Amino acid sequence: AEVKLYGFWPSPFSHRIIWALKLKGVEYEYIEEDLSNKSESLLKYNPVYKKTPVLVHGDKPIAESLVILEYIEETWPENPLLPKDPYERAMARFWIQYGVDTVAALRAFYLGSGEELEKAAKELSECLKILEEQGLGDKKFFGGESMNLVDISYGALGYWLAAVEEAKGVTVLKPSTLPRLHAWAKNLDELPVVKENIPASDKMLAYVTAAM
Repeated sequence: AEVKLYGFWPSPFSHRIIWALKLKGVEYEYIEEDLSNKSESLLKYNPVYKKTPVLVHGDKPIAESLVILEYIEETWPENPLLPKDPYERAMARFWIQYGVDTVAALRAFYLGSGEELEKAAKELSECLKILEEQGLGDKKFFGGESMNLVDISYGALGYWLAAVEEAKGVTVLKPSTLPRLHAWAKNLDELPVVKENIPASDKMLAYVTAAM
């Protein structure tokens, strides 16, 4: 294995990299890290952040899921996950950067209780409406007719958010309020490259339930 991926099973940050590698057809060794007892390999390869995911290519480490994704795209350029046009590439990177705001809104929802949960749900819905209207639009994928790095970055809005929503008893990504984004997430969830490379729904639900 010339490519190694140090990951954490329930983490969308790790799943992102799995999906990219499989869309590129890159053969890799997956190594599961116990975040409570981090291996010497993980600490050696990611001294700055000491966390997963880390991609190691020819014993050279790349940390941070967004940086890893760009590395995969540049290193294996066939089956492109970014477009050719600089402006279109900038729009992909813009919506990936908006993912930082989205992660923050997801976090708040994930940690909310009571009236706080309600508020967090509302703010997450507002965040996703902007993503839907101004990012996805009427396209089947953020990548147009096929997946790009933006689709990969937001894939957790399907399986992962759905598990959090079930645990919380509050659904934010719903068909009546976000019909295009919901259809996008459902289609993505049904793609074999996604469905084969996420945890089973009951394990996913049990994990987010406990970590609450």
